[PDB]
Amino acid sequence: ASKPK
Amino acid sequence: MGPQDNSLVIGASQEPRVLAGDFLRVISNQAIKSEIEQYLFAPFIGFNADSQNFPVLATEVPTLENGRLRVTDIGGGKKRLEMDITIRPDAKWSDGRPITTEDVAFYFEVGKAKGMPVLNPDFWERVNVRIKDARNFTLIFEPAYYYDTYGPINTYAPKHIMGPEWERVKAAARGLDPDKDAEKLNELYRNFFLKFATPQALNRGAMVYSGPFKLKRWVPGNSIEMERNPNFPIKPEGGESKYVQKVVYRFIQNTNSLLVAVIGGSIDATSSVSLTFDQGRSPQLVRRAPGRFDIWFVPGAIWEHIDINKFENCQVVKDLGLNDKRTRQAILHALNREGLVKAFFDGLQPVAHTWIAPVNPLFNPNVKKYEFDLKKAEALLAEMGWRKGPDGILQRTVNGRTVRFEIEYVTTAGNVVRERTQQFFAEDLKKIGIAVKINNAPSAVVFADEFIQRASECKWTGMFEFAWVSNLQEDGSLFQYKNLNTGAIMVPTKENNYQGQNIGGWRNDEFDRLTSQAVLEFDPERRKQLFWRAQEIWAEELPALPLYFRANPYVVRKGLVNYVASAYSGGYGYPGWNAWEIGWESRGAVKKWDQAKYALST
Repeated sequence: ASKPK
Repeated sequence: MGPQDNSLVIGASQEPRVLAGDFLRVISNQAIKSEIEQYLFAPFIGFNADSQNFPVLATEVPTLENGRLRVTDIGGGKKRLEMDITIRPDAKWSDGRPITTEDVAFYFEVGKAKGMPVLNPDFWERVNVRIKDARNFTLIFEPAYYYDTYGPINTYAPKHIMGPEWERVKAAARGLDPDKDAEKLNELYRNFFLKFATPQALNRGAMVYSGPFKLKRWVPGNSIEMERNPNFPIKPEGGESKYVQKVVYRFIQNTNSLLVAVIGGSIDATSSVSLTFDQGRSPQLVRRAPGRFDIWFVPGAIWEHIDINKFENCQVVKDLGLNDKRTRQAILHALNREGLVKAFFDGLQPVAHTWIAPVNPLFNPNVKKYEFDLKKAEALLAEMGWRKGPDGILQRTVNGRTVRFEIEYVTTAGNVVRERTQQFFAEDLKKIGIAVKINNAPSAVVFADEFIQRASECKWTGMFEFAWVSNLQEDGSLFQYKNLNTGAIMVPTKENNYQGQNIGGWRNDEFDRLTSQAVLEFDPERRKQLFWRAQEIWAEELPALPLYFRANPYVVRKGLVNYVASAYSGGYGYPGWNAWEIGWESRGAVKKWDQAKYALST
């Protein structure tokens, strides 16, 4: 699950 | 001030919306939240800067060699993977209670709950757990994917703290149908995590911690202060007293203001979510570094891109034709990406044409590229009926209604390079008749589930720019409609209980077939071949607009050791994965890692 920034 | 009181001040430009209790990351999956949580929650198996699994709260890394890993053939070229983990006898929560397999069983029960808005429904369909005793358990993956042994492995939550409320939540959930009562069910589960994840709740002691640090206080909008957790069992060389006893994250939303604070000297180190590439090499910072700080640039799987709402149930989407690949191709041809990276970063952060960063061997450098060409953009849009209105903006008729090509463009407010990017692109888009309506907000707002995971409810209706930070567990799930091995739908909507991360609503059956097979391919080359074909299709359809691949700049005060990051350290490529050994050399902290070998030259 890629993470947002 | 650092070695003085033996503390560590970390600067960040984004703040977690919630913290600690949102252990499945369904409310917020912000990179900053995950980074901070490394200090507060430790995994059973970690992933170090050398890209190796290593034991943290577990006794040892499971392997075929020590019999902790067992792979069995279940037919058709598919496998069952069993992974035996033993929790250390001294693994303890910050309140003194032991970390046991009951905490593991609890984690699994919550993740398995029907209608839980999980980020990865595929994982939750094929992974299970078997409990042997209070400290021995086995994770079962069937079918097994090529990345299942990739750390970190953190599958537990504090049952003695959250369990009682969970039982009440489960009882209430029995009266709700995941289909007809999706909205109410989602609210029920969100509220469960919120009771243990807001500032006031946490400040009143709602949670306990398993990492090298525990929460002291969260001053929302300003800082998160943590103190040493004496119950954490891994002691750094020389004793924990020689390492930092307090860690404080300071939040400054405007990146230029954060840059000024960093130059000033009161911040010991920067977060993976802080300054942008251009700021890291700006003269005002570089010229103030001598004898004070070291500046490093670490490449990672950080993909700056623009998501596009393609949900046909939102009339705005159909009006603008965002569901037609020609529209997306037209927009990309109007984005002068090469000009942008050259001017903004001297080309050091390259234009991206796919979603997988070069640091990952699956990266395909041969996919279709969309060069900057306003003529091509104009031709594509004209083919779809658009004609300039008297204000210079394209217009056309849809369902008998006159529509104008004014598209929403959302990004993180305060991130100066992104605000500049919007302006830069807007100037060219206007030349071909596309107007941009800027609608920015803080990371804590745009990355909260109710915004980012609600495009199907038309919460955001056009372009949404941000970056995905990825680990090595690449499955293309960001763009799968459904994983064919588990049947799990990855597009979050009321119909699937808001699960998944395909936030723009793309569906390509061939892409799903290729990626679903690829994750089952244990041969690196065949796996790459399948992912390369998937990327070719992806590039033709442009479900999202790729912008550029990033490298994180880190500013670290001289004297601070072991605050090191790599492309995939801690899984996602950030510092803090070894938080128990970060300290000041003048305090006796022993250097064990060096940033140079993991960063770009010089």
